[PDB]
Amino acid sequence: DSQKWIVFLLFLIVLLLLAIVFLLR
Amino acid sequence: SQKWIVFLLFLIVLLLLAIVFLLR
Amino acid sequence: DSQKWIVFLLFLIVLLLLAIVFLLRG
Amino acid sequence: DSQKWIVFLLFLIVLLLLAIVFLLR
Amino acid sequence: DSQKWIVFLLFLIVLLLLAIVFLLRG
Ligand SMILES: CCCCCCCCOCCOCCOCCOCCO
Ligand SMILES: CCCCCCCCOCCOCCOCCOCCO
Repeated sequence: DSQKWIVFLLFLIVLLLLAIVFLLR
Repeated sequence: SQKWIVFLLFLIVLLLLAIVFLLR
Repeated sequence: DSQKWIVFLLFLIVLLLLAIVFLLRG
Repeated sequence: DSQKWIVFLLFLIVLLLLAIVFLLR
Repeated sequence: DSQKWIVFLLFLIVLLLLAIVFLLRG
């Protein structure tokens, strides 16, 4: 399912943004 | 799936706004 | 439908990334 | 078509992220 | 299809964010 992969990639993007915020803070 | 995408995009917007505040 | 919501959120993301680019430049 | 606009916005996001990477590199 | 383009662009975004994290750590 393409939607499942889209959701998984968005979750990965959320994790990467969290890591970026932690690095900046 | 649409609700998941909307919720994750809202989280992304929140995190990007936090990054913008951190830069400034 | 949620498609308009997704489009609006992505537009907000584009604006935020533009702001990030502007802050990085100056 | 909303899918076309979603793809267009994602492409703009990719270009902006590439510009950010170039600025930070 | 449009779904394939969305998946490909999200994968590119993931790669770019990974590069950003690598730069921040480096
Ligand atoms: C849609 C934007 C294009 C995506 C960026 C890819 C190309 C980035 O390279 C641009 C080359 O221009 C040279 C930049 O000048 C040196 C960088 O520092 C100047 C900023 O103050
Ligand atoms: C759609 C693009 C997805 C691929 C991105 C993966 C990372 C490759 O992009 C690197 C961008 O950086 C540009 C060149 O790197 C900096 C070179 O100058 C630094 C010292 O010379």
